[PDB]
Amino acid sequence: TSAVQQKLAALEKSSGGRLGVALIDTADNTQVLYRGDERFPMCSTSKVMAAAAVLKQSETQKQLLNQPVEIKPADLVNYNPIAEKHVNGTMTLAELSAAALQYSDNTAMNKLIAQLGGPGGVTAFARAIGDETFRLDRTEPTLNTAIPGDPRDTTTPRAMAQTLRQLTLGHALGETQRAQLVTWLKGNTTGAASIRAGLPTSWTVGNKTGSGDYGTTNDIAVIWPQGRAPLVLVTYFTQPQQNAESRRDVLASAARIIAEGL
Ligand SMILES: O=C(Nc1cccc(-c2nnn[nH]2)c1)c1cc(-n2cccn2)cc(C(F)(F)F)c1
Repeated sequence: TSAVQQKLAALEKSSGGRLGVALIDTADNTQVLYRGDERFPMCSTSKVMAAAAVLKQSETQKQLLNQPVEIKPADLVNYNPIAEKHVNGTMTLAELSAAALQYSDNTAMNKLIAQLGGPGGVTAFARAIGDETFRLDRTEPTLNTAIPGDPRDTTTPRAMAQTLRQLTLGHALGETQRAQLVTWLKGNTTGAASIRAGLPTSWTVGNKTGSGDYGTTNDIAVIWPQGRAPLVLVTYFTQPQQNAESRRDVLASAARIIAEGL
């Protein structure tokens, strides 16, 4: 009868899907895990790894984030809220990074993938920082197919929580780059209804959402409570029916339950 872990199990049961959670409380350096070693489709939470990888490149190419990149009609895919505003024009890698992270723009993600030499270049960065679980296999939008059992484009909650920590609290990146990632995450505009909706209003949050087929609804966050050691929280959720609707409420409830236990 584990404290937080039951409640999470009951939430899962109530939802009819599969929930995965990983919290890293950087006070104790304690951890709470629910299906923490199971694989989940990452969907757009993978945008953090791709942006982080371009930042890592920027450390030796100190002019890279300002490099103009052409946005061409053929580049546009299924959800391009920022990039469609610059078709037949250019956007910089900093603007593409913010577009990908703060509006979840898929054409922006693909430009980050291209800059890293394909999906294998995103996976490469993950390995370079000790993440042996993350794998990116496809570009946008097919990486969101979220097919049950499919290992493509998956990670585990434990692995992603550990990596989000190193990227945002640790030193997988250069301080200038880490601070830049933190700033990007904090001004994310998506996921008001996800993790953020389940946390005390007083806490500062940087997060990245994802969604896909099979009602896949994901959120990953680093959380600064006031007067307290920051937290890192991963909440992944996916459902048995291809036609399933999003359940952002499940992610808020998981977060609320985690925040109770603290
Ligand atoms: O591309 C997609 N979704 C997307 C695009 C941009 C941002 C976000 C996002 N950001 N934050 N939360 N969601 C999500 C997407 C979605 C679906 N799908 C089918 C049913 C429900 N969904 C399928 C596919 C695929 F068939 F090609 F695989 C792609």
